[PDB]
Amino acid sequence: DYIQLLSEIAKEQGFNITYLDIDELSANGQYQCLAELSTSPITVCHGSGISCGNAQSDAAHNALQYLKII
Amino acid sequence: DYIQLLSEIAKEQGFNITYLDIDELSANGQYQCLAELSTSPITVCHGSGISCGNAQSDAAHNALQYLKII
Repeated sequence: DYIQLLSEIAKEQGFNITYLDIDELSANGQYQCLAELSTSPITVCHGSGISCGNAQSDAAHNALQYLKII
Repeated sequence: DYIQLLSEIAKEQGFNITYLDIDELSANGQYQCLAELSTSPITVCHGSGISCGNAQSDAAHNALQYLKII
């Protein structure tokens, strides 16, 4: 998965990623995921969670894609 | 009107958010929006939608969600 790609780079660069599902109201299922970058400034990326683990992939893909564009 | 609601609460607390939507990409795939806090410490929020307007709604809605999780 995309998370595996970031994790490999994280250990080499000494980075840390915090993935969390739903803000707090998981009972109603928001169908979204949120990731927070601990090493760099606090940045929050949103996941879609349209599939089994699409949310995690969308957040990692968005970060990697964003870095490429800049 | 998620954006309109955010505008009212933001002014009530004196908080402001600078939205920067990338003109790149096309409606074919999905739009993207970057939310950066200027009065608040530097944090960039990634949002997305299927058509021009949906991404703005998710990006704006995520701001309220980040308060619940943090």
